Amino acid sequence: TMAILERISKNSQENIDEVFTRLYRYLLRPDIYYVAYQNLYSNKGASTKGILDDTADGFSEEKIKKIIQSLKDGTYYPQPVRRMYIAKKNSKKMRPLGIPTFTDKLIQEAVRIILESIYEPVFEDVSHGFRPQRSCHTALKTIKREFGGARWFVEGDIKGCFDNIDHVTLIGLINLKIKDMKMSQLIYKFLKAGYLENWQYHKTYSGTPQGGILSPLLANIYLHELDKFVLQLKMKFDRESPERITPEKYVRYADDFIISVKGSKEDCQWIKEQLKLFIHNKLKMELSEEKTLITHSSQPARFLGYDIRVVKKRTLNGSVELLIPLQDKIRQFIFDKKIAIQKKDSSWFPVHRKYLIRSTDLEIITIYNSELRGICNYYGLASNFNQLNYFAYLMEYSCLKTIASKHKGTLSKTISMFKDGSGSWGIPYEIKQGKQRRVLYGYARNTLENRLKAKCCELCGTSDENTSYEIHHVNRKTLVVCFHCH
RNA sequence: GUGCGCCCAGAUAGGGUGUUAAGUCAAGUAGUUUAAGGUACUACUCUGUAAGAUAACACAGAAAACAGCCAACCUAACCGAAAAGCGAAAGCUGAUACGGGAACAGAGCACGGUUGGAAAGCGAUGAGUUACCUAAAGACAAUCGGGUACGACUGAGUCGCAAUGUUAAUCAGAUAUAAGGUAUAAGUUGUGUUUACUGAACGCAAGUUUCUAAUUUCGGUUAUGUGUCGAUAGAGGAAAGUGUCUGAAACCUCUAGUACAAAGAAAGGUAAGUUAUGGUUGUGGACUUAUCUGUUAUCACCACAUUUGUACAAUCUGUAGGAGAACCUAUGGGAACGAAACGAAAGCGAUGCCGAGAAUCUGAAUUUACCAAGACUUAACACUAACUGGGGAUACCCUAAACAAGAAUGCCUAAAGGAGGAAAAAGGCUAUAGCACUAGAGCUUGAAAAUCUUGCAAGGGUACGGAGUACUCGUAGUAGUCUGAGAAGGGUAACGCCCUUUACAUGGCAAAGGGGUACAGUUAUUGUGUACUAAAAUUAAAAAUUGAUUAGGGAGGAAAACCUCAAACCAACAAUGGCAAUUUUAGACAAUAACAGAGCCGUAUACUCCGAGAGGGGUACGUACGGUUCCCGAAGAGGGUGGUGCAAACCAGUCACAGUAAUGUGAACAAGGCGGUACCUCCCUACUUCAC
RNA sequence: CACAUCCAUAAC
Repeated sequence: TMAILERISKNSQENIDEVFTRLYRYLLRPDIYYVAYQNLYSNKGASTKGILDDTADGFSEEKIKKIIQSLKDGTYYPQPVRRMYIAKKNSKKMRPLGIPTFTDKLIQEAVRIILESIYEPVFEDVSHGFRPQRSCHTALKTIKREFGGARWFVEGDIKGCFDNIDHVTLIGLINLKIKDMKMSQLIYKFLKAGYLENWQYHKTYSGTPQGGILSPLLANIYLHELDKFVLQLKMKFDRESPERITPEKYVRYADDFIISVKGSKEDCQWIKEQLKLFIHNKLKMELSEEKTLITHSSQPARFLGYDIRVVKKRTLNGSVELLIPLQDKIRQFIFDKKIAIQKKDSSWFPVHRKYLIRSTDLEIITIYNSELRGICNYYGLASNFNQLNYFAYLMEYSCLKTIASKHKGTLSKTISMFKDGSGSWGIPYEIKQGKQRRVLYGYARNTLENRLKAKCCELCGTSDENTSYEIHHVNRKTLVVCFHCH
């Protein structure tokens, strides 16, 4: 099993208490050891962790490596590292994985002790964010609507954790709170096994086939720990700056950073000097365009997707700070898949998209319901409500045009209703496509309901056509409903 | 596998286009010239003149024959099923009855013939089931108070617009390579639109098209619409403009929806460009310009919707730059300062092609000036088609014929007489238990009527959609001095293409589909070279050595500062070194199996639509020929064959008993034959759809 | 500042 790590972080040769911290962690310290015995030990399965859903398959424990685990094995486990990066549809945050390997999943149970030992009470919010919660999007809508009296903002340029890696600092920082000063040598012997293969002398990391889920877990600890020594200058900087204008905050992410409470430009000279010496000494990487060239102030630039306001667009400002969606994130992902075409002439129009005749009938609508449902997790709160209504005009006609193009105009008619709507009535008689008219968290979720909500099953949020349902049963005995996901 | 769809001949079986000799009908009604001609002229009737109701009077216009859109209706063509025939069935063929009936594509084979004057759509909505404010601060009283075009919805009534295309002429010439719009392409991949390419045939070549565009209330606000906040214009402003009650001198509706001046400044319709645009043509509906005659008199009064010009400031309006949200320079509301989409695309230019009101003018013209195909019929000539008429190879399925190969007979008395004396297996003729195999059994019978595999003879259906070459069968006869050129070739063009010369006969297209034998080129399975040479980066980078350098243990359990038990090893920051791989610099390789079609340019030759023309977009890349990159298709369901389980049933001594034999029989998933089901697939084939 | 959304028929 994994009983070797349990006898390392508990003792730690505290005398002289090591770990982090050592002034406000005494009663809440043994609470982690109680969980690391019946939960992440684990059973051990069989039923533990796996790539398929969550529950793994059956093994001989597990199957033979866990039998002889205290005697290293393997030594030193090569496993090459190849270039791999997964791009998401929203929020430019590279979350790569790795080559699926049964040995890779055995390390996930060992790194959880490191994460739980820092998450309380030091590390806050797993995967970016600032305030500690239980999700990922709960710290991107409430924190931005708090402070912000001196307006302005700071964007980002390069990354600073994935590209230029100091290698030694990445390992030389975690051992300061886990590795013991005396009798400690079975920790960092398996972290240097991920030697990258790209005709260059480097090691860790650029993949990572050695650890798919292990990469996002260690990337947040290396970036948050280095900011602890920086707090001595940011807390002493917001003295006369917030009280200069009134009367009439440093949120971190994955690759970019923002700086709130500024003013004036004479005080911003220390931003490109105090923060530059910390990166050149620790991270050892030259900054790009001085980082990040203050535009001062309001300008439709590109930054993640939440343009902090300090047609289409709509300039809305006042006393508090809100969020306005910019137009740079909607002019890239659309043209790469040929969803809408600008000019041409007129303005915005769908068609078709590609291809004309493909798949069947249920597989076409599922693609549109899989790309529009995830927008609520990101663009679920925005002051520019009129912009979300214009974007729905390019999706209500694009999903239906692909269906009518499969049957062309040499067959019969189609059966549909009104999805505006409620509904569901109105049976139009058409052959081709078209006939007539086919704050807090918050209210932006209703925008997705006006598109395709239920026609007319009402079960989860998707809807198809009356000429594509499969006759089946539930197990008001039966009802002609859809059957694809459940 | 989009009905037919290939190649080579022709000219009403059934039909179309173009060029002529001719005939017939029509011009609202007369006259003149004149003619079975014709919108010119004169008189007259009627209609349009609402570019703002109507009258008087000048211009544009009056029919008919066709093409073509549609509704209601006979039957032949096509089909799931008739009937009647055929090796009695693998399948084909409709003089009929019952059924969609311009057949679902008419755009290259017409369906035809009457009546009727109208249908789908796009704007206006008649009837029903039914949703929200109320001019006043709110609620209630369904008090038709006020309704019910902001309608949702069931389902369609009644009016405009698809409901006319064509309907030709008083002459000629000049500004005529005029003012500027179709050609001169597809497709693949480099990507900051950089000039990237093969067997590009076209270049030069940089930033183009286009929108945020009008400010003393399109102020804070979309391509549309509704509602309410602030600056001001405050008449109403708790006994409500139906009925009643209860709180603030402050918030709702409405109103100065530009300070103003000058010329159009209202409902429709017609004739040309943009709008409907995603990859294109085109039939419909909304906005600009222009048009929808002169003149007299009751008829023009009016708050608006816009353009141009002028003045000023705010709503914190753009770029560079600057700056305490309540600001600060230049510029003046994109003054090329940003951004997105565009990947030899926009502009420009050479060459080539085309000629509309005959822009603008010179001679006009003259018995009121002089024009010969709009439509139908008939005759003749040139030319063409997926139509008609000839022609039937390579692979499968099924059946007939006591043709044949792979097998001929069961007992008793005891080799012979005898089952020619008695009867039962085996075969065959019915019903039927049963999934099949096997029949129980009367009779026939003790070699007979199709048990199977397969050959010969013969027949039906289908492969009658282009992939790079070289060919074997049906073949140089049915179109043979051709439309792919015969021999040599002149020039140009990528191959085609054009011109000239020319053998009177197996010179040439040697008429298509579909296979096989070798080989570029791709997908998939398996297999294979794994220093043929030097060098660079090195993947394995784990090991020994390169260090006299910092901190290091190897089973488990338990609070923080630790407490109990059993009892030297090793790592990193890195270097060198041969060994096996790849890339760069330099002198991956086989076998086997299958092969598909979205286009584009141009010659020759057939239809439809748009435009006055160059042409483009479709019709199987339109059907051939030639060139040519891009690009290696799928699902479902039968007829065969092969591999591999479970369950159930029957029949012979397959096992046992009685018995002359056949049979009976507890007992066959201790299975001999055989089949259903489950069932991953191989192979073959338009079996039926989809990708065009 | 807030809520609801408008373009068909036909030919591959």
